[PDB]
Parts: sequence; C-alpha cells; structure tokens
Amino acid sequence: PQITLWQRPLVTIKIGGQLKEALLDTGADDTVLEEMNLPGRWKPKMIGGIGGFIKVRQYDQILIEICGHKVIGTVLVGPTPTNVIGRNLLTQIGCTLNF
Amino acid sequence: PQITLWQRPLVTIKIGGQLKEALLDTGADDTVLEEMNLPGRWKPKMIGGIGGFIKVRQYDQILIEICGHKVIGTVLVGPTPTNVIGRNLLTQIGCTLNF
Ligand SMILES: CC(C)(C)OC(=O)N[C@@H](Cc1ccccc1)C(=O)C[C@@H](Cc1ccccc1)C(=O)N[C@@H](CCC(N)=O)C(=O)N[C@@H](Cc1ccccc1)C(N)=O
Ligand SMILES: [Cl-]
Ligand SMILES: [Cl-]
Repeated sequence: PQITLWQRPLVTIKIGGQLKEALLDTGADDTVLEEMNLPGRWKPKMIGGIGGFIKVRQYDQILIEICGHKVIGTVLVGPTPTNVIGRNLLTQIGCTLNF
Repeated sequence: PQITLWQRPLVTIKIGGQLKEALLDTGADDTVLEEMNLPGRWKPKMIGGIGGFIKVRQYDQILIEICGHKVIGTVLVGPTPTNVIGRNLLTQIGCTLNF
C-alpha cells in the first residue's frame, strides 16, 4: 500500500500469536515492542532515542506479520511508549519513502 | 525520489541559511533539530520519545529546504541526539511510505 503521513503510520501486526498495533518508523534502526513474552532465548541490550535510553530484551528470529507480509527478524521488547517497526523489518517488506 | 531503508534515510536540508543533514522520520510527529539560532520568537515545549523527555524551543513559520523542496512550518530546537524531519513537514513535501 501507499501510506500517507497526515496521520501516524500505524499498522496491525501479528507476533507471538497476538495482534498489536505498531508505527512504521523510518527513524528507528530497530523494532521495539512493549512488554510481552516471546518464544525463545534473548540477550539484554540498551537503546536510545530522544529522551535517553532504555533496557530492552533482544530476541532473534522472531516471526512477525506486518500488514500480512510475514518477516523474520530481531524484535526488541521493553518499556517503549509505543510499538515501533524499524528499518530492520521495513527493508524486509520492501518499504520505501517516496516524494 | 524513492528512498530505500537499508541505510538511514538522511537528507540534506537548508534552514536558517545553514546546511544540515536530517533523518526522514515517519515516527516523529514533529521536526526536531539540534541547537541552532533562528530568526524570530518562540515558546518553550517538552517532547518525548524512547528514553524520556527533552525541553525544546518551538519556532513557527520557519522555512526549510528539504532535498530542494521548500516548506514552511514549525521546527523544534533542542538537545536531540539527531536532526529529524517529522510528519509535520513530511506531509508538506508529499512524502509517502510504500510497500
Ligand atoms: C517528535 C519526536 C522526535 C519527539 O518523536 C519520536 O521519538 N519518535 C520515535 C518513535 C516514538 C513515537 C511515539 C512515541 C514514542 C516513540 C522515533 O522515530 C524517533 C527516532 C529518532 C532518532 C534516531 C536516531 C537517533 C536519535 C533519535 C528514534 O528514537 N529512533 C530510535 C528508535 C529506537 C531503536 N533502537 O530503533 C533509534 O534508531 N535508535 C538507535 C540510535 C540511537 C543511538 C544513540 C542515542 C539515540 C539513538 C539505537 N539503536 O539506539
Ligand atoms: Cl532483523
Ligand atoms: Cl508545521
């Protein structure tokens, strides 16, 4: 699809068998989701943005369906104020900016 | 142009007569730039992201040339770790996400 930017570019995702809403975020190198459990092992990590940093848990090889495009990648989980789909996954669904 | 997301979507901007680089950031409602002076008045404001909040100075009706497209809009200035062009301006250059 073509997503305009007059509203937040939110999409529905399915991950770990749950339905969630997430922001398509070209400004995020990574994909960061609020608290949730996920199949498998993880390594701790920190990430930053505008106001500082947070600790997240990093899970590799997670399956996620973003608008029905399945992708497998690293998903980070922790106290982010909002679910964000970052460039690690945006590249995998072929997402581009266009103007 | 069409901008892929394998690299950060950095673009050159011209603002306040200065040349800067900034990230086209669909995850940002607003445009936030590191410290710089700007013609005119402003009002203080706070903004958040991952990590927390920062104080910024909000300037209205600023002209900005983003990849050669002129737009006029609010620009926030303050301690962000990176220059970001948010949706407030992305709409004005007609920027869309496409997949
Ligand atoms: C208007 C405003 C600027 C205030 O909005 C936002 O914060 N939007 C959020 C997403 C968000 C939306 C809504 C609510 C909360 C968050 C993001 O698009 C912002 C972007 C802007 C940014 C990019 C690079 C460096 C600094 C900042 C952001 O925080 N991206 C992050 C998302 C976290 C992640 N790992 O993907 C990002 O790429 N972080 C990187 C880069 C980084 C290094 C050091 C310090 C800061 C950042 C990281 N791996 O930690
Ligand atoms: Cl990945
Ligand atoms: Cl504006």
